[PDB]
Formats: sequence, structure tokens, C-alpha cells
Amino acid sequence: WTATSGSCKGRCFELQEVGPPDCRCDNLCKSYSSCCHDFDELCLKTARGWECTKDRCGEVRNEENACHCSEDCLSRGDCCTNYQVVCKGESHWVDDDCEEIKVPECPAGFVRPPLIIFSVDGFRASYMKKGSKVMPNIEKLRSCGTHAPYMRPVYPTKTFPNLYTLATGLYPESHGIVGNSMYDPVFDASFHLRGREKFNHRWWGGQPLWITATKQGVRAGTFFWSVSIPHERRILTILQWLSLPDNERPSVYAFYSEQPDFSGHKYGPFGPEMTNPLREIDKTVGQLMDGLKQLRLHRCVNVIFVGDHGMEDVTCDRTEFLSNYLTNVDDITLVPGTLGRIRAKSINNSKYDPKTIIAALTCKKPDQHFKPYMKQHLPKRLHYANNRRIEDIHLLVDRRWHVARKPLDVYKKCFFQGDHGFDNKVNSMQTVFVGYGPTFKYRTKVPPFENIELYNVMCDLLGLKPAPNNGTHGSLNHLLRTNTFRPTMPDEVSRPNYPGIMYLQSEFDLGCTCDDKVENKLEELNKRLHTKGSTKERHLLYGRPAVLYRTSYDILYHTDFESGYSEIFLMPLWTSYTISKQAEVSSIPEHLTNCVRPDVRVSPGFSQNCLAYKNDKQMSYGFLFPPYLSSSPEAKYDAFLVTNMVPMYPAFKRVWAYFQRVLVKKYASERNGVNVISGPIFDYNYDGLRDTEDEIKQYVEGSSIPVPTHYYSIITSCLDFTQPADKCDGPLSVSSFILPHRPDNDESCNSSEDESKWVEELMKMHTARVRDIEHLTGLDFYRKTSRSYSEILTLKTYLHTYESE
Ligand SMILES: *[C@@H]1O[C@H](CO)[C@@H](O[C@@H]2O[C@H](CO)[C@@H](O[C@@H]3O[C@H](CO[C@H]4O[C@H](CO)[C@@H](O)[C@H](O[C@H]5O[C@H](CO)[C@@H](O)[C@H](O)[C@@H]5O[C@H]5O[C@H](CO)[C@@H](O)[C@H](O)[C@@H]5O)[C@@H]4O)[C@@H](O)[C@H](O[C@H]4O[C@H](CO)[C@@H](O)[C@H](O)[C@@H]4O[C@H]4O[C@H](CO)[C@@H](O)[C@H](O)[C@@H]4O)[C@@H]3O)[C@H](O)[C@H]2NC(C)=O)[C@H](O)[C@H]1NC(C)=O
Ligand SMILES: Cc1nnn(Cc2cc(C(F)(F)F)ccc2CCC(=O)N2CCC(Sc3ncc(S(N)(=O)=O)cc3F)CC2)n1
Ligand SMILES: [Ca+2]
Ligand SMILES: [Ca+2]
Ligand code: NA
Ligand code: NA
Ligand SMILES: [Zn+2]
Repeated sequence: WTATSGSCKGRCFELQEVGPPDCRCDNLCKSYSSCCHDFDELCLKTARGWECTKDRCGEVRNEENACHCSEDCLSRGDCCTNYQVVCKGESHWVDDDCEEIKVPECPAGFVRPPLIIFSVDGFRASYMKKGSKVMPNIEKLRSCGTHAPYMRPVYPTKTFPNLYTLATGLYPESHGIVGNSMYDPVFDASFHLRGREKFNHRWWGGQPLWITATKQGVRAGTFFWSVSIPHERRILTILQWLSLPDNERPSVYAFYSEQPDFSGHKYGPFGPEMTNPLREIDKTVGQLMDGLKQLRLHRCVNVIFVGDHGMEDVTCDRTEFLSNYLTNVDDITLVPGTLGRIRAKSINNSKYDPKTIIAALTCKKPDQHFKPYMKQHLPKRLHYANNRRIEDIHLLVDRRWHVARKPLDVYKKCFFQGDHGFDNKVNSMQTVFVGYGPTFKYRTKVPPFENIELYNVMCDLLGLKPAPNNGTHGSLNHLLRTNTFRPTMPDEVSRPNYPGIMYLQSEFDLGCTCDDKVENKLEELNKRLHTKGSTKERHLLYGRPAVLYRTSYDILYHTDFESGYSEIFLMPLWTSYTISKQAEVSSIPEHLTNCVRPDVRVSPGFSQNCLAYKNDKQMSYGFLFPPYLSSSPEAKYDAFLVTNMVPMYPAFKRVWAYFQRVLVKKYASERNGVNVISGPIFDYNYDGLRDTEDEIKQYVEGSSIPVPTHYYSIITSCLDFTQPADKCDGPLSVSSFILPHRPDNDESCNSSEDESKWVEELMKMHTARVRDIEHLTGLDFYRKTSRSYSEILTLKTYLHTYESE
């Protein structure tokens, strides 16, 4: 109930929302059908359009007009955005030579540069080049300000998840808006685009920028706009608010455009009908910039031009239908489209088995344009699992395609030629970033970065302390002229032990054999110094990682590698080694095929044993430092130590072996040596964070040897590849992965073929950021370099995506 008898006389676009049954005059009132009777009349004036003309210049103030060309308009702060161009011979901002903004040039009374976030729906990254001739204002912003070639959205690449990730710095799994459509089993409620339930605050986790602002005494314009309010009115309102008294005027503002997304859905991302939408957005940017210039705010305000996601070509003919795989199709509900989420139609149906459903969707047609996944087997980079609103069954849909339940859904609901929501590494989903203003840099290209990092930068820009979030603060300091956050390395929590030789062979009863009873003084001096760390400068190039939780571990040195061996988990947390360009691959000899040797530095009671692996019919074992790459026949013995050993399913061994035997050498050739740090990961509760001992759900049969859920490797080299990895004077180059440790290769449809036809493809799917690996391990890499910490942070957030240019 709204008693709409009240008025918006002098309350138009009020910043503070008033509580029912008083009527509302804010920029959201329409959407809740709650505006006062006169709102349209007073607040949505359209008389005479949006631009001054020669004859209007110096006119008599007619309050009915949408914007004003009178002489008093500047002081009221309600002129048309072109008033000074037409009525005072000033130039449009786009026609002006751009000039470095070394410091904020603001009016007196401004306590900080304001921030204007100009967000655009479906603004695919490639529009910056491909639409440049029709977008001169945006193109000025881009070239004079700071820009990245693209910005990576979060998965799913939909609107609501991404706009709210921009607002909070949080992954959808953490903020809760996990799709445009959702069901919450705890609430027994649903969330839709249409309707009212999306206005309840229990859906919306984390702390968005405007609340972070308000709580620290920085005033915020309201970010949301009702869809009926034209774009021109939104700009004029922002400019009106900027004219307000110093004690009332907000410091942070948001504009939103529904274009180009709206048109892109109908006409495809590059349809000829798309040129006009891009023209109008650019015209809107020009209106804003011309307004800021009239108010002498154009060299004061920092403007962010940012998109939420891109757009792909998708038509009805390219729709896979679950009815061509599943017989039981009525007993399930599907969230459809560019991603698939399946749950049961009724929880009273006990016969619903998600296992048999996954199997029925697995490699069934030879060109199948989706892959099913238990949500916890989704690549860790998507961070799309740890929320009760994300269904256990998920379908990652191929770019260009759609998934529906039945054919009736497609022809009872061809209309669209574009869509989005796919995997966030897909080029067509990439979007834009431009920063322009005194606090941003001048004519600077920055590398691609993920949208989860902006929240921190927008806080920096406003002198705010960010709420806890998934950004890595300082990873984008290179966007800013000043105002930078100056971060410290986390303090190491657990210091390592450095065990020497403390145990005799005969104390070990592992059930392990090795064919190694093989016998000088100078060569025995030589092997001790390898076991005290003479080649550690070689294999540990960036310092040892720091352990940031309480645990008990040992550094173990060897000729070819160095490990941090966990006594609690009975394996390394990490193993570091360097393969130069010149290094050579040898085979595992016949005498050492099933050789596992006791490590005399580590007690029997903190070691694995071979008997457990024998008794476990499902589980075999592998090695973190690969025997294949031992530097000498003598050094190869070190690779068979029990402390280099880890549990591996035979299906995963195929992957691991190919990676170790072929790809590691390949990368060293292509990159001029590589440093490799490999290790296990335990995420049984799929929260993206290192598991404690008591969260481990599976052990090797009849033992305390915990089974990893994943295996990682960080592959580092010199960005200048003319210098070898071990002698790099400059910036580093990194690529990493988190492979799921799975007992079958059902994920790879071509896995019965040779490993050269599917393994590298699987690793690409599971590419990762070092920062991903850090959350999952509690480790901190790159502790000792000649590089700045900010540069290291940027490097830690890098993702190698394996997409073309
Ligand atoms: C991305 O960044 C985010 C943000 O930094 C990271 O998420 C944080 O991770 C922390 C560790 O997991 C987590 O800390 C916990 O806080 C609990 C209190 O949580 C409330 O308060 C915060 C702060 O205001 C608030 O933000 C939370 O909001 C969540 O929940 C509501 C829904 O109820 C949503 O509105 C919102 O979307 C958000 O949901 C998301 O997070 C929750 C977890 O909080 C998930 O469950 C959801 O699926 C969703 O992803 C909350 O309102 C606190 O209760 C926890 O304490 C337990 O664990 C500690 C460990 O120190 C233990 O010592 C205690 O005993 C305690 O256990 C007790 O409860 C247990 C279960 O009921 C039980 O087992 C025990 O026996 C005890 O009874 C914990 O300290 C923090 O909340 C989240 N924050 C957010 C916003 O998600 C995220 O990790 C980052 N991701 C990556 C990959 O880096
Ligand atoms: C979603 C979303 N998350 N954050 N934003 C704001 C936001 C963040 C950023 C940013 F700066 F972050 F880039 C830039 C712009 C915006 C404005 C988006 C906008 O005006 N839209 C039209 C209205 C619809 S839906 C609607 N739904 C819930 C509420 S409520 N309960 O939270 O009040 C109110 C609503 F009207 C959403 C899209 N939209
Ligand atoms: Ca969108
Ligand atoms: Ca975990
Ligand atoms: Na076995
Ligand atoms: Na297979
Ligand atoms: Zn859309």
C-alpha cells in the first residue's frame, strides 16, 4: 500500500528513500509502482527536448522545460548540456585537445574528486576498435585516460552477477546473485528478472560500494535507475546533484545503460543495426562530459567507463535439447540458455539420482555442444560452487550455443541472434574498462584484468577502506597516478624445520622395495652439499613460499629439486624445480620402475608406505618432481624418495605423466627454461580455500595418507624470453593450472586416444591464477624477487586464457 496523495514538489530524485505508505520520488519509485501522483509532471519533464538552440539562448525561465537555456541556469545547475556551446561559443569537450590532468582542478568546497561510474550493458571489448569511427567521446576517454584492451567478467557472464560483482569485489558464489534466475532452498523462494522478490535484501550479500561509502561518511547518489527514465534525464540528474551544497552533494555516482545489450540480443553482436546504439551511448557520454565542463568539473571528476560482459552470436537452430539425451526429462527443472543448471522438479522423488543424469549427458553425441559437471568439478577459476543457490548439476555450454529442456521451450516462450552467460575466458564475453580523471594515469595502456579488482580501486579513488573481498588489493595500483594502496606481504606463520639424516633404513617398514644397492670421497662431499642446498639458488628462484597457517613442515633439499614436506599430510605442500632450455628427458629405467626409497631425514611415522597403495585397488601413486627430468643417473635416485610421492588415480596418472614427460620439456624450449612449483590441493568443501585436516573426506585405504582433490603447477620464466629463466633481470612470465584429481577421464571425450590429442586441452580448461592456488594452499609465492610488490601482485592475478587475439 502506497497513499500516493503526497507530492514530489521539490523532492525530485531525492537521495534518501522514504518508507511506505508515504509516496516516493526517488529514481527507483517507478519500478515499485510507488511514485507520487505528480512525479511524471515535475520529475520527468520532456518539454522542448534535450538541447539548447540559438533562439532559446537567454530565454525566460520556463519551469516546464526539460532543461534550460536561460542565463540563471548555470547557478540553478539545470542547463541543457550543450548550453554553453550554443549560447556562449564554447567548444564540445570531444573537440578539445586533451591535456594531462596532473592534479584535481575542482571548485572550492569539494573535499575529494567525485567518481562517476558509467556502466554499459553488453559492451563487448572489441567495440572499442571496431566502433571507433562512430564513438568519438568514448575514444577520447580511452586514449587520453587509462585503458585495458579488455576486462574479464565473472562467470556466469550475465548482467546481475556482474554488476553486483563490480559493486562488491565478490565472486557470485560469495555475494549470492549467482544468476539472473535463482532458487534458494533455505528460503524456499525464487529470484527472477521480472517481479518483486529481487527487491528483498536477503538475496544481496557482501557490501556494495554505495554502502561502503555511506558507512564511512561519503555520500552516494543512488546507483539504480528505473527502466522508463530516459538516459538524458539520468545525466541531467547527476549534474543536478553535482551542483548541490557541499554538505549534501554526493561523492560517488552511477549511470547505467541497457544498451548495447538490448539491441545485441535481437541483432547479434555485430549486426548492422548495432551502429545506432553505439552512436547514442557515445552521445550520452558527450552530454555528460559537456555538462561537467559547464560546471568546471571536467578536470576534477574521475570517470569510469565499464561494461558488465560482452555478446556472442547465438540463434535458435543452435540449441541442444535435454530431451535427446534424457528419457526422464519431466522429473527435472532446468535453468536454461547459455549455461545449464539442473535440479529435481520434486524433492519428494527419491529415485532422482544426479549420477545417472550426468552419465546420460556425458559424451553422447560426437559434436556435443555442452559438457555436464558436478559443480565441484567445474574449473576452479570460475569460482562457481560454494553457494546453496547453485545447483549440484551444471552444464558448461559451448560458445554460440544454447541448452533447453524440450523443443517446445524454444518455440513457446526465431527471435534472438545474440546472447551471453558463457565461460568468462571466452573472447566474445570480454568487456571494457576506461578510467579517466586526475587520479587515473595519462595515455596509459594496462594489461587485461578481472572485474573483481575494481571494487578496491573505486574505494581507493574515494579514500575508503574496502570491505573484505576477492580482489587482490594493489594488483591494480598501476592504473593510478596517486592514491595507491601500499600493501605488505603477509607474515609467514609457520617456520620450516631443516632435518638432516636422523633415521636408519631398517627403521622403515614401508613395504617398499628399490633396486638401489649401488656404491668416492669427493662425490660424497658433492652429495651432502646438495642435501644442504647448493643448487637451491637454481631450483628456488623466487624464495621459498611462505606458509600462512599453523603447521609442521620440513624443507628437503636435493640436486634437482627442493620440497616443503608436510608432516601432517605426509607429502609436500610444494616442490620447486628449474628445467633449462638445454635439459634432457630420460626414461625411468627397468630396475627402478616400482622403486620407492625411505627418506632418512623423515621419520617412518611421518612417511607414506607402499602397502597402503597395494591394498588400495582404486589408488596408485605418482611423483611431484618427475624422475624423467633428473640431471644425472645418480640424482634420479632422489626422485624415488617416499617424500616425493603422492596419491594418484591411474586415470589421473595418464594426465600427470604426459604433463611431466612431454609438456614440461616443451615449455622449457618455447620459453627458455621454466621454473616449476607443483603440489597437491585439498578442497573437499569446494570453498576455494585450503582445507584443514578434519575436512578431508578420503584417505588412501587403511592409512592417514590424504587424497588431493586437485594438483597444481606454477610455471614461471622471463617475460624477455631471450634471457633464461635462471638468469632473468626483468619482469616474469607465468602460467598455472589446478587439475582436478579424478578417478576417470569422463571429462575428456577423446581420452581413449593418445594423450597428445586431449591432455593439453584439459590443462587449458583448468588454467589458473597463482592467487587461485594461494587461496587453496595457504602459501604465498614470489617472496624474494628484484621486482616491486605491486608488479608481483599483478602477476599473481594473471590468467593465461589460451584464446586468440
Ligand atoms: C571471497 O571473499 C569473501 C569475503 O571475504 C570470502 O568469504 C568469506 O570467507 C570467510 C571464511 O569462509 C567467512 O567467514 C565466516 O563468517 C561467518 C559469519 O558470516 C556472516 O557474516 C559476514 C560478515 O558480515 C557476512 O558477509 C556473511 O554473509 C554470507 O552469508 C549470507 C547468507 O547466510 C549471505 O547474505 C552472503 O551472500 C554470504 O554468503 C556467502 O558466504 C557464506 C559463509 O559466510 C557461505 O556459506 C555462502 O554459501 C556464501 O558463499 C554472514 O552473514 C562465521 O559464522 C564463520 O564462522 C565459523 O567458522 C569459523 C572459522 O574461523 C569457526 O572457527 C567457527 O566455529 C564458526 O563455525 C560455527 O558455524 C559453523 C557452521 O554454521 C559450524 O560448523 C561450527 O560448529 C560453528 O557453529 C566464518 O568466520 C565469511 O563470512 C565469508 N564472507 C562472505 C561475504 O562470503 C571468500 O572466502 C572469498 N573467496 C575466495 C575464493 O577467496
Ligand atoms: C544487479 C546490480 N548490482 N548492483 N547494481 C547497481 C549498479 C552497479 C554498478 C556498478 F558500479 F557496480 F558497476 C553500476 C550501475 C548499477 C545500476 C544498475 C541499474 O540501474 N539497473 C536497472 C535496475 C535493475 S534491478 C533491481 N534489483 C534490485 C534492487 S535493490 N534490492 O538492490 O534495491 C533494485 C533494482 F532496481 C538492475 C540494473 N545492479
Ligand atoms: Ca548485462
Ligand atoms: Ca576448502
Ligand atoms: Na593401487
Ligand atoms: Na572419456
Ligand atoms: Zn543481456
